[PDB]
Amino acid sequence: YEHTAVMPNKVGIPYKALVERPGYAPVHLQIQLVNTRIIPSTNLEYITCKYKTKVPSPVVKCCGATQCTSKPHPDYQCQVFTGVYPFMWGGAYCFCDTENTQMSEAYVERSEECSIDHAKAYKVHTGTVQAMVNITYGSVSWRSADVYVNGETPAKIGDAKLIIGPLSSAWSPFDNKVVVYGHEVYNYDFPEYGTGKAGSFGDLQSRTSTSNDLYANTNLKLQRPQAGIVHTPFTQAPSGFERWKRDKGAPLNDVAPFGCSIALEPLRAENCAVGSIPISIDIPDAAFTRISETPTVSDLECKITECTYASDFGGIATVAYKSSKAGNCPIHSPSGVAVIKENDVTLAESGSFTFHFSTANIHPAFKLQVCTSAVTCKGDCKPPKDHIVDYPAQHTESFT
Amino acid sequence: YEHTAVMPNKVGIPYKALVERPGYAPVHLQIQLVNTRIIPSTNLEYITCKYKTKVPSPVVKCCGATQCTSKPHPDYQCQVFTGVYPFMWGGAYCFCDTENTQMSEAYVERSEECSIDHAKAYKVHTGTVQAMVNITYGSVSWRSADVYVNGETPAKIGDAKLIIGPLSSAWSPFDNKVVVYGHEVYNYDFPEYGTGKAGSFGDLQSRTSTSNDLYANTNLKLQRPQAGIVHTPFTQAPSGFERWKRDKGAPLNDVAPFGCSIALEPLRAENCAVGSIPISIDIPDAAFTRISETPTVSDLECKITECTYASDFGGIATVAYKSSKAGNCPIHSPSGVAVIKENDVTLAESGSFTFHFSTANIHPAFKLQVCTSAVTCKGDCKPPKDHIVDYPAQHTESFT
Amino acid sequence: GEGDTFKGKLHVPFVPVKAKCIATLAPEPLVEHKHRTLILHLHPDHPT
Repeated sequence: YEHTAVMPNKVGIPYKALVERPGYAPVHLQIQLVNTRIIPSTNLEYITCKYKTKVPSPVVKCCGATQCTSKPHPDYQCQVFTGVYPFMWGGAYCFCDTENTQMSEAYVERSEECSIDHAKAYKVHTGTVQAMVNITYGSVSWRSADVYVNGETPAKIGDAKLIIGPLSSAWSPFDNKVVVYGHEVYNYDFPEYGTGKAGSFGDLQSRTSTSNDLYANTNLKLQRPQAGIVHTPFTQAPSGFERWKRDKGAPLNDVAPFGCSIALEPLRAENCAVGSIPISIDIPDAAFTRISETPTVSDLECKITECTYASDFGGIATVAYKSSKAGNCPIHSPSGVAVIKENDVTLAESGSFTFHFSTANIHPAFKLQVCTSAVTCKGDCKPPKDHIVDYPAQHTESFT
Repeated sequence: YEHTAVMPNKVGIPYKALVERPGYAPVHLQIQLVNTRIIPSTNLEYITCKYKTKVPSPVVKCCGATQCTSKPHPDYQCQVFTGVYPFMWGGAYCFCDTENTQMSEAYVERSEECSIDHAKAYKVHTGTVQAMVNITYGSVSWRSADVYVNGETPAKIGDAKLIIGPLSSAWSPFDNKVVVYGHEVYNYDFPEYGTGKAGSFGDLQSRTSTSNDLYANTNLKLQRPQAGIVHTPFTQAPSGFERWKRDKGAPLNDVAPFGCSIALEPLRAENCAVGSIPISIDIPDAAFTRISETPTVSDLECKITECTYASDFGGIATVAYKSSKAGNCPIHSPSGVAVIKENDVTLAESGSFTFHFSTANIHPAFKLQVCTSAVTCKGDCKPPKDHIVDYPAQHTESFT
Repeated sequence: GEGDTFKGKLHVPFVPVKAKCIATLAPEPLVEHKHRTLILHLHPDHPT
């Protein structure tokens, strides 16, 4: 019952092995993993978005200068201009021609839209892998359940219990530093907190959306007001977040090898096919049947009809059966040379019965486990006509 | 100008460094590390505590058996016993003598004490260390700055600009597995989620205190009531959290080397004195003063009064200054043989002033730099007699 | 009762909390220093 066997780490292809429990009839098994979530641990460094240069109302003293003070606002830029003469719809605003001074100020805050669209930086730890696994055995169920990959945690639905992993490969597609923007993840190297140079990425950085403190190095410098007009013109570098929003590289969900995808989620890289998975399962003894009840099968022989050297189930082979009984009979191929489309077959005395299969080899030489009996299906195959079709399922490519 | 320098990672020591920018008078800088919090990245695994075996009221049928239902409760154990004959304060109450059956059931529930008394498991990543630098340079004499350790985040504190790190040693007292129990942190190896064996640590594991679902492998077992008395005698392993509560090893707070310190916090490791820090600092240009304005102090002479070979400021020495003008001038010994207690000394016209110092060398042959004037205070030192003070105020021992 | 389990969640009157208890304090040790060695005299009243 303690069936321990290693399996490929591939999502679309089941691994229908056959457990040979002594003293009992063999029980067909079938394990397919529909999800291969990585779920790496994350840690937010800072949030980035385009700034807003919020200019306060300027203060104009009609006769006399006024020194400005350094307010604690982030990137609070203040200057005092002199020799002004502001007109403002009701004629000239002050009689003095030289003592009138304007002390404009400006300070940067994160823009209103920063609550919705905002680049997010992260640091990645090792994380914990996870899977959704789909099981059937004997004839008893199509049970499926959510499970961990660490080699200590069991999972149960129905009576069967299993433990899988850990993965043979520690490959994490995410780089050391990653950037998240809405639904696309970029493994961009954000520099550090509080060091973003103006114009480039991270021009404005906040430790969190609610953080009242922030860093904004945007080269904001005030300018003299033009033609005695009451306004606060400021010389400002273009929004750093707007840049790299028009010329961002390819997102990691489009360059990650092994065909992996990400989501607005704990940020797993699902279906990342690499390495192998050491799965182990403890089938419940109730599902077993004593060997003295199942049909034995005798004097059988195998004969293929039309084998196609192809990725899908193109091979068809017929078998002739001298059974002891009527009933079901598990069928499995212990060798990798072929995979069997049909899980199990129904028997009656002296009949002949047909199954579908696929293989990678020009001359398929594989044995058949017809419920505790063997037979060799020798033959030849032919290459298919339609080259590119759907992802392969034969998974046995080797010297030939 | 950009005084790049590596300084040892210690708490109680001034980093008296001179800035010899040509064209202006050299200035001294003092750097001290008040805090050395590490704050490694963490991830909660699960929570353990003593459990409560909540036994519901059993159901007794006076005549006729009752099949039980597999409840979804954690570790729910159900059994039905035959041949029961309960007496309950009014004699017996079932007139049958054999078909009387009691259905008893039990399950494990988190105790109320889990709210305030509960161990915590974590996995540790590298994280990033912070520090509280105290700057005393030129005439500012006071600056409290909290900085990071990455060699990229600047510290534009007041007018001075500072860059610190990255730390030379990645040493972390925390290992991969850490257990937090209220106030003390243990580097115990909790197995994994959902794999706790009964009686050992983590007999029941809960993802969070508010997590409804849990996992409780407690080897719970029911037993038949005896002599016909209505109760649910259940036998189980003693609470695995009570065990190891009296058998926990020495806390990490008292086995961590380098004199680390831990607290109820993001799990920082305060004051782990180890390694050196590549500090690079850009001082403001305003604080510099022209070399041609400071007095010339040539034709000086140095001679010690007494020196002791001690951890304390055991050295007293006098210098025969021969100045031109009168004013303050900072003093420093570039050699690491001795450290000077004084930061700056007022000079009269060819005056003579004392300084205090400490050294680990019996014969200190160290240069003394005094506003661009070198002098060697060759001399001898004397052995101390007491073996009880705090750790040294000099601690730069070398060959002697 | 075979009928049904009624409602009636009953609050637990004395819940456990984290208060401050008065803990003992061991008698002061006698420090006896030597060369590179710390001889510590002890005489507790209870096992510490």
